[PDB]
Amino acid sequence: KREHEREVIQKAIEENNNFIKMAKEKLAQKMESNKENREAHLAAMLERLQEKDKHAEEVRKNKELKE
Amino acid sequence: MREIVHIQAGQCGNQIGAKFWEVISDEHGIDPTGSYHGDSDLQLERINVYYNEATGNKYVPRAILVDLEPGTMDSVRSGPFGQIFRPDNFVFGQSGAGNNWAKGHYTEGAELVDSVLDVVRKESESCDCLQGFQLTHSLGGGTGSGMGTLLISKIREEYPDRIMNTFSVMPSPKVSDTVVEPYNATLSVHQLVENTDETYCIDNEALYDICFRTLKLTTPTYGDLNHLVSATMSGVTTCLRFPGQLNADLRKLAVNMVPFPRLHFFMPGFAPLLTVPELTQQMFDSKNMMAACDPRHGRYLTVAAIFRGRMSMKEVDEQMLNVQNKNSSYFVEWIPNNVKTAVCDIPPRGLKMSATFIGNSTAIQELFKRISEQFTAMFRRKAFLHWYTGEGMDEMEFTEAESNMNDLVSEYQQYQDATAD
Amino acid sequence: MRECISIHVGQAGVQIGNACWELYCLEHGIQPDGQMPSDKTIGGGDDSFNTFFSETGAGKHVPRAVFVDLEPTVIDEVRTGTYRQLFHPEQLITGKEDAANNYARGHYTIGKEIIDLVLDRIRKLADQCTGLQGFLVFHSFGGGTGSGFTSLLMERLSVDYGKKSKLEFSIYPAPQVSTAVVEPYNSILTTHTTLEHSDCAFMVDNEAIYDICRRNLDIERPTYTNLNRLISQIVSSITASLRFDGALNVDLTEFQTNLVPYPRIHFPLATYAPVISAEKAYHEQLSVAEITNACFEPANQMVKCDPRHGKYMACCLLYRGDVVPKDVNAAIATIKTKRSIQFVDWCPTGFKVGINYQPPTVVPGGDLAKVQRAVCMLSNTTAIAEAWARLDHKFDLMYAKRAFVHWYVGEGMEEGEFSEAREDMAALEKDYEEVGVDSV
Ligand SMILES: Nc1nc2c(ncn2[C@@H]2O[C@H](COP(=O)(O)OP(=O)(O)OP(=O)(O)O)[C@@H](O)[C@H]2O)c(=O)[nH]1
Ligand SMILES: Nc1nc2c(ncn2[C@@H]2O[C@H](COP(=O)(O)OP(=O)(O)O)[C@@H](O)[C@H]2O)c(=O)[nH]1
Ligand SMILES: CCOc1ccc(C2=Nn3c(nnc3-c3ccccc3OC)SC2)cc1
Ligand SMILES: [Ca+2]
Ligand SMILES: [Mg+2]
Ligand SMILES: [Mg+2]
Repeated sequence: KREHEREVIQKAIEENNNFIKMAKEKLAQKMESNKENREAHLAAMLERLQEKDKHAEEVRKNKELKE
Repeated sequence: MREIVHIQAGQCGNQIGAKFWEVISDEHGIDPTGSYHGDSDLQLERINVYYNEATGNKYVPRAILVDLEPGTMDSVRSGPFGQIFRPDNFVFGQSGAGNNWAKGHYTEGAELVDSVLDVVRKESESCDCLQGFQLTHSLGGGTGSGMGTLLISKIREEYPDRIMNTFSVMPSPKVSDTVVEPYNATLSVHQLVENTDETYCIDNEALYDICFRTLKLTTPTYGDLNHLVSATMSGVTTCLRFPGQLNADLRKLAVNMVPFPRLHFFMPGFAPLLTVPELTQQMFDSKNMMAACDPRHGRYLTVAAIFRGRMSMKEVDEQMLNVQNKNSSYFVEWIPNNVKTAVCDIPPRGLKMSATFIGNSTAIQELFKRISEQFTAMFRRKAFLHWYTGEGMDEMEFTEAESNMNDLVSEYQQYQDATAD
Repeated sequence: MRECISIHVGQAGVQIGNACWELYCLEHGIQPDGQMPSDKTIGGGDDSFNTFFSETGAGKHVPRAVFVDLEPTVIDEVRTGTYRQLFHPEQLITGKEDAANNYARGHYTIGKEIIDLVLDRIRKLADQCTGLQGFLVFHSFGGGTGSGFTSLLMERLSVDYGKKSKLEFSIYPAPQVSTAVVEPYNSILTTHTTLEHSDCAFMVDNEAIYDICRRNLDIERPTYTNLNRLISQIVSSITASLRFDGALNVDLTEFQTNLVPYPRIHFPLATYAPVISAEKAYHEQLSVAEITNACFEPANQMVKCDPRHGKYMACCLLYRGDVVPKDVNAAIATIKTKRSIQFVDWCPTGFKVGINYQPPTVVPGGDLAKVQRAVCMLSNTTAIAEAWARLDHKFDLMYAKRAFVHWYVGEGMEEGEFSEAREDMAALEKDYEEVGVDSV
């Protein structure tokens, strides 16, 4: 029964620590996922704007070829 | 601490912008010299939203005047409240746009856009917490339409996480300057859907009818139309300039009024042009809309309204819930509690009590169908295309602008015919 | 010993905290400067009021709490409020930009900048305690900060303090006073995330409180001041077992032992009595038997639902003021024969009663009347599932068309987070049905 009392208290600590472990990983997952996603949306949005600049350069160029 | 950088562009954009600063200066107790002589402390609690506090307790309006000709901006300086603006924020050109969208967006405006941005950055580094940018311009012109949409795209490159607000002025045959106006409008809308978070549709056809039919004006000048625009803009930013139970900013407005990123065009409304139920019924009336669109021809997505002046808080809450129950067919079911309303204790100048309206109705498609009809009426015969093609453009860009706007209408039609079950 | 560190997140939690701590100072006798003449022990002590109030060398009794908001316009009022000297500047944390009613901005975007700062302020309060008992989080279900930053905070607290008890005082949204649309979005998301990190959560329907102040206080349009001062009374009665002592006083954690049969079932149904105006209280003594019957009335509950249409799993009564067990035992016997009280077959039907002898206190100028006795009922019923039902319905209406979702996606979240949150909420409602079904 002595070795049983050791098993119970040790198991409680193992479960408690596992709860902290899993929670930290679940949190770091969302925080990393949300970071990459938000950066992607900004990267995509800026790219569409840089395409307007390239398009704007061709318009002024196309007019230059008419002068 | 929540600052908002104001920009005005074009002949129309500068005049409707000038009137905006004149009205709100009265509601905050600000003389043309730039000093304060009010009576309430509710005028200086959120004064740093549109004004910068300089030396000598001066409140300089955070506004940037942009144009391609001195003609309009000279009138602002010599007119009332003209000495209150920052002299370095006056960025004007000499060549002009000639009511051409091509010159404003690609040719002329691109030569002056960089000089404007330098002023923008200077007014953004002095912000404790920059909200976003509000732009007042016209879509039936050249500078306001071309360079206006040009500035927006350039701004989002440096400020992508900031909210872009606009007070676009829709052109109309009733108040028409040229014939190439539907072209400039379509090419502008094509940009607005992509680079704006919220846009106020100030239709001139709606403004003309109000002054003509209701206000009884046989010859409605531009001054009469702007008086309705001034009161409209004064209302929609009341909660932004005056403190209350609601902490309001541009983003939070965009979050709650825009269920879909493309459908961000609203329908302004003001009343009057008296009790609470009367003021309420006149606010949802089709004659008191600043956009030529009958709200009963479509359905509402998101609705917001302000009630200024001393009135019963209980009565207002009753009337708003009364207009919903008697008109539950004109509101989508898949958006619960899509009607919000706050009350301001400070009324506008010369009114006991007023009411400003903002609606994201699906009936706004009528405004786009009208412009698209005028657009395709001239584009099918290739009329007046030498103005745009001569600046380096092609028929492909016009096709995209038409196609994108036609898709927008179908999107408004989709969520209108959409049900719950 | 056995201290409880309170936490107030967002405009809701802060303004509610302003009413709660003001009420605490009135019940214990603490001046707005922090001085407490009744307290003779200078520097500290092991008294009952040392659980919520720490002591200094100047005799200033400082609350064990941290106010946090992503925008300062709310807490700035506390910094210059009447009780401005009561708090230390390192307890009032503010940002520069709110979440704009967005869960993603509160949990990820804006929150990440201040979350490490907040914990460090929480840690400092923890290191001053002889033996921490748990935390108290005051927030709203729908506010971008009250839902976003709270969920971010609860996750961190579970890591930095292990399985230490963390109780919620959430604010269930209501159309009559709904600040902004997308309330159900933020509500479902914060309920899904905090669910496994919260040991017990007391919900408060704003509409339920709004209806009481119109009915019991005769107020046409009750303000937040009118609501928060009422909520504070509930919070006061709950923590009355922690802030006071007595021979008939029973610790809250002993009640919590009965209120939580399953880890997921930690949403009690609070009910306060009596709520009455001063005009109606004049020349009308409300006996113990009368305020008890008010507890089993749907119109006086903090969350709008029908307990008669559900089953009880636990029922507690926390009396305060001049109340004797003789009247309580006589009252309960009467109610048990005139009410629709139906327990499940896997738990006792007996009521647990706690009595605190310190008489209730009202805020000077408040609409509540100074009564001799009061009672707060914490009953764990399956009928509280009706609250999730009305909320999930409104959620499913907007997500069926993906409305307002792009504001969440654009800040970093995915549609997967939405779909996962809803399927968990659907699982919660199912669990409330499973516990109601009779055994085999
Ligand atoms: N009962 C009660 N509820 C409140 C109070 N203040 C805010 N709320 C609730 O809070 C919700 C909105 O969140 P707020 O607390 O106002 O602010 P927030 O939580 O920080 O959210 P953000 O605007 O994103 O920063 C509303 O739906 C209200 O129901 C209050 O004083 N009393
Ligand atoms: N309400 C209002 N509309 C105007 C005003 N000036 C021009 N407009 C509208 O704007 C269109 C012409 O735009 P314009 O001012 O020439 O643009 P710009 O040349 O780029 O400055 C016309 O269709 C008018 O209806 C004004 O002062 N007030
Ligand atoms: C339909 C969904 O529900 C809503 C929830 C919140 C709002 C906010 N209002 N708001 C803001 N800035 N200007 C405004 C406004 C503009 C026009 C009229 C009335 C206004 O409100 C006083 S911030 C948020 C609006 C609607
Ligand atoms: Ca002491
Ligand atoms: Mg012109
Ligand atoms: Mg807030």
